[PDB]
Amino acid sequence: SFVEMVDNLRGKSGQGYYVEMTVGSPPQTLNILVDTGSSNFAVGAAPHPFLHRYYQRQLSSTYRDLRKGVYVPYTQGKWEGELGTDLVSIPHGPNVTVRANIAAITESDKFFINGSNWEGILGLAYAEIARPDDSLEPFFDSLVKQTHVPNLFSLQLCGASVGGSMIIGGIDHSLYTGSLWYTPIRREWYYEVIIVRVEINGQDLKMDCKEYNYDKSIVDSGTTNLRLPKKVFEAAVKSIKAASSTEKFPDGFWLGEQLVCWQAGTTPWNIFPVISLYLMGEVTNQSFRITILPQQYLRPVEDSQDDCYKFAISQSSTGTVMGAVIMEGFYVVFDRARKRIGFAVSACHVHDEFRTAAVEGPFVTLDMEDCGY
Ligand SMILES: CCCc1cc(CNC[C@@H](O)[C@@H]2C[C@H](C)CCCCCCOCC(=O)N(C)[C@@H](C)C(=O)N2)n[nH]1
Repeated sequence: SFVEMVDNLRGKSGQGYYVEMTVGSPPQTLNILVDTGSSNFAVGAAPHPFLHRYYQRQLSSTYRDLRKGVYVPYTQGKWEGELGTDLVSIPHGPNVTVRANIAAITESDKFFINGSNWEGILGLAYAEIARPDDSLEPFFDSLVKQTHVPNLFSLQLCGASVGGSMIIGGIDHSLYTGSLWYTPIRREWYYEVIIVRVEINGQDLKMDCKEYNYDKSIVDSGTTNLRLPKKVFEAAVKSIKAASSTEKFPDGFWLGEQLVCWQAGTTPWNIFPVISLYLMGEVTNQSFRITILPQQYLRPVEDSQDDCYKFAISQSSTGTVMGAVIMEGFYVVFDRARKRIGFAVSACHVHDEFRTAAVEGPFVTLDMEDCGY
């Protein structure tokens, strides 16, 4: 039944993926960013320079005011607003209508993006990280309780402006090739996973695997970059520098600040390494790996005809984040019902002429529990 939802995501590179929703009676139409790294459903509800439209509570007969305040500070950007409920639908989703919590955003700082074309956010993680506290039932929890939609969804994010699919309630088998590989959701707050091994161009980073998950590892469609803990970031960048030392880059390129540009079609893909992340498997001493190409972590940006890119691996102090750059080209199943996350090569996967992004296993990996922090 899922063909209806295929290709229901749009977006600009670096600006997230959104799906179309309606809120209120009569339905008000809004483009809503899909974020697996937060748990609040919130929409613009007041004029803003960057908003093309917004939720108008006064015009919805089914709007109910909860008369509680709310704010969410993300890793970057934040908003505050008023809690309420209203009827919500997803036109290119399941044919259902749910009464859901909505945060009507009244003030924001570094949240809305100039010309981004979305006006709100759909936090698909668990109640445990919802603001103001875990009693605000997240949207997807409301969907499963009030309807027959099965308790899972999948994300196919495609690279470059960009599009993809969010299959709500199941898995669409025409969206991926090969097998799905599953990793346990370590704890139901973020979508937390355990990275057990890291390789760059086949060479093991040889760190205590706890460093990869310090203090957590999450799968986050609302973050653009692969973000790494300080110690792991340094090892990775030192390794990517040595692999690409045939050319010289400003020390501000490795910090994500400056671009790098090449004459179009002359991007030296072969001098940047592939990165392999090994994730804990479903059986004892078993793992699998995802391999990332430079076409994923060198994110294309707008300028000439030179091809320009920003380095989309950045340093973190709140753990590893497998952002949109990692998820591009994979089909990712958020199997909440079975507390696991599946990866497979997407139908829109990233490959150059000599290397290919992959999802391969099984691997044997010893002492995987020691990798949790
Ligand atoms: C109450 C939860 C608190 C909590 C969750 C997280 C982890 N998950 C973070 C994501 O929810 C947000 C979501 C975004 C703010 C949504 C708007 C921007 C969309 C694309 C822009 O991409 C830039 C980027 O990568 N941003 C901004 C990240 C650093 C970032 O903060 N992303 N930390 N804290």
